[PDB]
Amino acid sequence: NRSQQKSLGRQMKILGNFQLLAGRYVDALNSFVDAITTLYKVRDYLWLGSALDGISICFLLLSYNSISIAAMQSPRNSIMSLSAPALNIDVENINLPLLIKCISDKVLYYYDLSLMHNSEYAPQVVYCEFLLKTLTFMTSCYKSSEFSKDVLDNIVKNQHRALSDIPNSPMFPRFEVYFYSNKLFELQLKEMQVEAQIKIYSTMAEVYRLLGYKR
Amino acid sequence: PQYFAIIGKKDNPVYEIEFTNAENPQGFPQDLKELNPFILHASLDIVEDLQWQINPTTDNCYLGKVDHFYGLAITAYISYSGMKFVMIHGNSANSSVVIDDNNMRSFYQEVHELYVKTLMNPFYKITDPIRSPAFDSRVRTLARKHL
Amino acid sequence: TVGPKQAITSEASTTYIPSRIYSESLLFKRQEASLSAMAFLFQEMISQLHRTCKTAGDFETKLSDYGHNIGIRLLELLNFRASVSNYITKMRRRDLKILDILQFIHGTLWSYLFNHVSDDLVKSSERDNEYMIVDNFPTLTQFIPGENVSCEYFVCGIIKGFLFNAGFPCGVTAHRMPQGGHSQRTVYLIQFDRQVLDREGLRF
Repeated sequence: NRSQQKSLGRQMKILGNFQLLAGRYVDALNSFVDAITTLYKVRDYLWLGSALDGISICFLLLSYNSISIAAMQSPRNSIMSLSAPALNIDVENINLPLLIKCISDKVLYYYDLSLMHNSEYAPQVVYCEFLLKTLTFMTSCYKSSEFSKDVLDNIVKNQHRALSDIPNSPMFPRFEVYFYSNKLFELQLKEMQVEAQIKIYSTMAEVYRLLGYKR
Repeated sequence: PQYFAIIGKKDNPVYEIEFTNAENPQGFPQDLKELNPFILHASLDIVEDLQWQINPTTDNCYLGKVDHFYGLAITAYISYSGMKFVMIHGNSANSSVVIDDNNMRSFYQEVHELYVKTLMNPFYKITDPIRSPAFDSRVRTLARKHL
Repeated sequence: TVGPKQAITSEASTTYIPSRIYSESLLFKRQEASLSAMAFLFQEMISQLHRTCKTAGDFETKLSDYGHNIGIRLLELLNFRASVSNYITKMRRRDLKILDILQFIHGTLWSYLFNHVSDDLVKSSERDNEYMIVDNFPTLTQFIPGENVSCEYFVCGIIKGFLFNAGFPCGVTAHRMPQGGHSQRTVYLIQFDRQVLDREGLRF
């Protein structure tokens, strides 16, 4: 059927997005080698990552389910990783705004808050597709739930968003709403690997110490 | 069942009581020994945050349920001298507290009256525990009549 | 034996009613006493502290601690009776600026301690965090020669005890500025600290 070939193309698009985002690593400083399955130029692999992200977002929107919002997160990841260096990706931002307004509702026009709105929308796809088949891969074939990466989603959200609050006069993000978004964080959470729990409670300790919420 | 406390300014309790419905003769299963002092000290942070602000998330002496955390509704009250009247709400299921603000606000008002009656003693200085059985008798009759 | 520092008790709601022992009306009946009796107790206070203290400074701090132990009582009683019991009441503002607790003092505290309202209340032009509370005639200490000011600290020992327990820590001193026909006028000045000011520096 067209569903199987479309799902295989979506899986290859997500693999292309992850590989091409991983291709533009370590800033390509003097990377003039043979470059097998890579470009290894000044900004080529970031642009190819943006094109693969646009194609993956188009394929995931056409296939309208946990793999859908991974490319929506990866578009903001590509925008931020290119914005660590110089970046002017307004065309990819307009494509992401068009796809996100077609599927979701954006309703935002602020600098560096569109990524947070995209991540908050991107949690809702996994939240909707939770009531489905529990196992879909083979690396988690004997797992328990998709909660094991659902916690990594909002912790990488909190890590990328809590550093934006650095001053206290023009606070772009107000303490109360991210404290109450850490309020509904505390799910079931009992049985999990101990390294995961010591790292995730260390991140909650880090954000509370940086917030001043000492107790 | 509900855990009730009155906490000083230097983070110390002057009163603490736990009262339950008589159907559950033992109350708060396993939360009572460990969880309930710690989440109260956690809520002291956000009550300390909302004490100085003007427009809340009128009249600043009462305030609503301040957080919701493992299905427990935690309700606060701030006196004039800075004492904090944090009292939590437990159940096996979720609990509604805002419907009891016709009644629980009055409960905080006359236990504030009882605390003013305690404070007017010149022998009783602050940072002292309220070691009076008469106070217990009034607060459990108020717990009975404002259930 | 109800509340120790050791545990918490668990007793069921909707049980039996326990015994009735002690109760009292919180609202004031209107009671009056002569000025001479309170003046006699006031000079006995100053006489005992003159007896058992060496120098002026710790005498002043002991008198300020005497005033402090009325002020930390008096705050909740006056705010609860200005928000008035078993009668259905509605709580007050619980004010949190600096410029309205001084208004609360000059309105209600001085008209509660005395028959008359406090006279004037102005800021300081030369510096912020300095606030002037002034009367024209001190009815605590009108019976001592005017060249001593330390016996005037008791009432400002109230004011620091009214302020530090209300959430604004500060420090007070008192001087006598002989202005006009009033020979004794008794300025009390209130020195705050920086750590409150930047707090209301944070609140726009």
